[PDB]
Amino acid sequence: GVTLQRNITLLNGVAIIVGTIIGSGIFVTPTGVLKEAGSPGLALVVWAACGVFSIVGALCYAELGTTISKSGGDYAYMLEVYGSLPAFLKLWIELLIIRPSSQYIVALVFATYLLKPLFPTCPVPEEAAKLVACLCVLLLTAVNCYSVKAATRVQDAFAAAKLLALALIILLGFVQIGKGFEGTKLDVGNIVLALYSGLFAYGGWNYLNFVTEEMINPYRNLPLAIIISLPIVTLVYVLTNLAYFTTLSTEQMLSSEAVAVDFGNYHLGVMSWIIPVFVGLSCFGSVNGSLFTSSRLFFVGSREGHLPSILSMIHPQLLTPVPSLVFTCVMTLLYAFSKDIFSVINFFSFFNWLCVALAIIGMIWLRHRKPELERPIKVNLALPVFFILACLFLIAVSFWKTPVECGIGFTIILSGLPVYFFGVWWKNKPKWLLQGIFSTTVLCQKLMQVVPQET
Amino acid sequence: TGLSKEELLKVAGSPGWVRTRWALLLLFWLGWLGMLAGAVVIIVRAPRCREL
Ligand SMILES: Nc1cc(COc2c(Cl)cc(C[C@H](N)C(=O)O)cc2Cl)c2oc(-c3ccccc3)nc2c1
Ligand SMILES: CC(C)CCC[C@@H](C)[C@H]1CC[C@H]2[C@@H]3CC=C4C[C@@H](O)CC[C@]4(C)[C@H]3CC[C@]12C
Ligand SMILES: CC(C)CCC[C@@H](C)[C@H]1CC[C@H]2[C@@H]3CC=C4C[C@@H](O)CC[C@]4(C)[C@H]3CC[C@]12C
Repeated sequence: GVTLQRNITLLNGVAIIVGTIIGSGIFVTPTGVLKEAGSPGLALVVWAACGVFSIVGALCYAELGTTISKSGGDYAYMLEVYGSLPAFLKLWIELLIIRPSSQYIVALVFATYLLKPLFPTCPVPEEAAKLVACLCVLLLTAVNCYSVKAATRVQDAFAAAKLLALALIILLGFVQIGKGFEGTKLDVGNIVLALYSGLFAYGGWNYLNFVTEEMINPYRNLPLAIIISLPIVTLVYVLTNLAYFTTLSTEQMLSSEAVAVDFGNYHLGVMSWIIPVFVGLSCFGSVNGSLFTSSRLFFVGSREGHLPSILSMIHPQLLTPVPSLVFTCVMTLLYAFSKDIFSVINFFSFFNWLCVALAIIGMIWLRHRKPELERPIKVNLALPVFFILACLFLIAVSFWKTPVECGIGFTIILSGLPVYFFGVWWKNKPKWLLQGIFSTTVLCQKLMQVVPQET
Repeated sequence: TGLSKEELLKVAGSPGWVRTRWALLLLFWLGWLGMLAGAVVIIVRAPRCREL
């Protein structure tokens, strides 16, 4: 009767991954790689390098998600290995901080860049920027309540807008060549910070795994949607960087706070405003991809008993997990209050790579423990071990960049232990809690007409 | 857990609850259109910044 149906066709699966990888990153992040590389040559090499590293990681998730078909993605793969508590400590940080801060930050990037050509020389007014961020998050949690076919048609449209924008950037680059290595920071301690500052622009490649369970044919399409996307991203990134270097000198990219907009100003003149608006529409796609995917993580977390049971309920006539979406929207808007925001994410530099390393370590241990479990994909064990070894080094680099802030993040991870013991180990025994939990649950079921899924 | 599928739907069709859900859906979109009217007000009623 009631379940999350298999709506996601291969091209929409490619949309969910390319839309959330391409991000804001490539339109503003090049500056960060020149800062630590010094040289357009070394820069354009580390862009390719963390590309092939990201392909190698994604090929491990292309394995994992065919071995374990659960839509918990990065969380489910921990639960199936390290058991109850390690998986919860992830979900707590994702729920409290990482997903709602990420969703808000990229919505605020949507708001500022979409408005930017009304205010070319100055800040976009902050009391306007926070509304135009909130209107976006509210709209996309409405759309993703109404239909998964609407949700994925939205991300097809904006994934297209993003690649069209990068094709336009690349094309103008080649046109500038048609119109007719340097001083390198060759220290390994510089190169490693170049690479680590570039990996951010590929961050997103795991996001398809949190919707594995809604793919039309996961055992074929989940590994194919990775291999149809990350090589495409890697090519488009090295070509987009190439395009900037045809037009912006090293000094100008080291000192411009919105790299794509300067390239827009040089080539399009009166029409320069097109590139800011494309960075905006580009970020709208990333809010949608994140809200979609994020709603499935909390859904799964509640189905596995880690999280309050309301978030498992579905709306029977629309087949969307309405209480999980509503929770995710509210938790995003509660970040709108904060006077500063990037800092709260920077506290968890290490966390994304740590969870990935723990998932692929999990895949090693899972091969030793249960060889009989079905595996449509079986990658040469060199790649997992290479990728793990590399991440254990980047986790250390993430601390070495700022040994204070990764400590603050690690302090907040321990906030999960109070909540796990109160929410899972205590069995909610006091009747004045237990009856109130039930009363609130049955109220929400009545209030938005939602029911438990059927196994 | 909470209510069964049938157990919920036999109650959730009551006229008071049906009108409640319609009212909340209307109120939400009215509040979002009001927030858009607010955002557009602030974008107009602000200093269009100095030309280079
Ligand atoms: N643990 C963790 C996990 C994620 C989710 O995975 C990523 C996603 Cl979904 C997107 C990007 C950026 C994206 N590749 C782009 O091109 O802008 C990076 C990461 Cl690590 C985070 O996102 C961000 C983030 C996203 C946008 C702006 C600022 C910060 N911080 C994250 C921390
Ligand atoms: C709803 C979410 C997703 C997007 C919201 C963006 C809104 C706030 C933006 C997009 C385009 C904007 C309009 C574009 C151009 C003009 C003309 C100018 O002389 C005054 C502002 C005005 C009239 C803007 C008002 C605000 C506006 C409507
Ligand atoms: C059920 C409870 C938690 C409320 C859920 C809705 C909350 C999270 C949403 C609905 C509309 C939102 C507001 C919309 C617009 C603005 C103006 C902005 O310049 C500051 C934040 C502020 C004030 C938002 C804060 C969060 C908000 C109040």
